[PDB]
Amino acid sequence: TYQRWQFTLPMMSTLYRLANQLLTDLVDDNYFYLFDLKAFFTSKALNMAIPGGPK
Amino acid sequence: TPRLMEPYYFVEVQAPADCVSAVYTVLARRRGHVTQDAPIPGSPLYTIKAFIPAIDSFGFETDLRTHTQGQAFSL
Repeated sequence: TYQRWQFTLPMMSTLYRLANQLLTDLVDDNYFYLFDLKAFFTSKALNMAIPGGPK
Repeated sequence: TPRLMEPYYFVEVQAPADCVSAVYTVLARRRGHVTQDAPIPGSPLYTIKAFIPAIDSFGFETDLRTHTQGQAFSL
């Protein structure tokens, strides 16, 4: 039925090395500061625009 | 000859070695001055110790965390 999976750690290392283009080089949530879902909801409720954010 | 006096905050900023010049850029427009720039032993992050006027300190943390792409942090 092909529902659950578990791998070994060199397999995960190789699949993480091959996928280096579709992934980001971020390490922590110090990025997305005032640029996440809750800040966008706050800018939605206050009817203001973040520079780079939606309108 | 009476004069007025304002409070000055002491500010310590934890930041990577690249955004230090951006910290010098941001503190330049809020009438402050950097007193100490010191590397942390055993860590690549630096510490910037400065004095700032308290009336200029509104939105200061937000200015650093916006201008240094969220890498610097201040108290």
